[PDB]
Amino acid sequence: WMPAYACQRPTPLTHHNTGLSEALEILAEAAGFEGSEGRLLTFCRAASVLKALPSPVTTLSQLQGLPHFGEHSSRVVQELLEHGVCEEVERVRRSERYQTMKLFTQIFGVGVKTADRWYREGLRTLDDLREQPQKLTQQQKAGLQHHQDLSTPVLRSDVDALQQVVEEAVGQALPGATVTLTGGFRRGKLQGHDVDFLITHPKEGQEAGLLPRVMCRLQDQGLILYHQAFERSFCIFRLPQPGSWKAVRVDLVVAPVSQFPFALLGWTGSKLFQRELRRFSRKEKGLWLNSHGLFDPEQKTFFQAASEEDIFRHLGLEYLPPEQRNA
DNA sequence: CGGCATACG
DNA sequence: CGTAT
DNA sequence: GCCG
Ligand SMILES: [Mg+2]
Ligand SMILES: [Mg+2]
Ligand code: NA
Repeated sequence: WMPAYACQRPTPLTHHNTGLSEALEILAEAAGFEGSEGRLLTFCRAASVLKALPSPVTTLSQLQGLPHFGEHSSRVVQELLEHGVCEEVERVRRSERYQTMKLFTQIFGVGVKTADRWYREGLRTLDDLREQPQKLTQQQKAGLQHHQDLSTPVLRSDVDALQQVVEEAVGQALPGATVTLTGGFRRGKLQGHDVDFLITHPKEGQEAGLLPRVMCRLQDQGLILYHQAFERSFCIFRLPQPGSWKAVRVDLVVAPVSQFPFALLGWTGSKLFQRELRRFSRKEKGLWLNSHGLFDPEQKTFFQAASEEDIFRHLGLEYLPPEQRNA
């Protein structure tokens, strides 16, 4: 009943196995901190299966036949069901490695490889990194300076304000250009760690060179605390607050209208959903999918899409609205 | 055992 | 290397 | 870690 790919089943934002999925995603995260991408994927997939179930898992037998549940993930669920706690998961939670790798990788500009190297050098805290800025990039200096604000969840109320100011700058950079909210908020999330916008123009070609014009105007308005021709911009915005302001991460992306459906789909996520979707496309349909298009390698042609619905149809998948892509 | 998504800055 | 879903 |  439960299909093997996450793109084949609706996954709502809230579900009936929150505790179980959160435990497996701890192990997925820890696997990533050790470079085990395969293990991370299995744990992520197993967690997502539980998100797609219609009711709580209460007995171990209810895992039989579910894809991506083998000896390891089943044993985690078993201990949680019997004792409300999984020893392996708790061991990871309190490990010095896990805590520090999580703290470091959540810095903007710091990846697993950088965090791992710093950990091997004996570094453990944010103040450790501040004491030696000689080893920090300009991006990492920005992420570290703003780390506190960036750890504060972005609210849906904040998003509307940002979209307004982005549209204002986009409108002056290219009259007629549109701004579309993507990312987790388009999937219905009420909070997020950043805001994701997709920019296009209904006249193919007019979007060329647009993002530098948008960025220059945003900076001149004093709204850019940090930014790097280009089509993706990873910014830190100055977001007004009552009597003050806070730093917020904002991603801006431009696509020509011909590619807009593919870019909307990819940037709406979830991350797991897109990986599963591209995996499904290649392995089950022999088609190559990315945020630019869908390629048939046999005929050497690109599928034209006018909508996300078109893309699901060309992949033989039932359509899923953004709110059901929370894999 | 091979594979595990796929881009851009 | 970082970033993004 | 799990699937095919
Ligand atoms: Mg986001
Ligand atoms: Mg983002
Ligand atoms: Na990071």
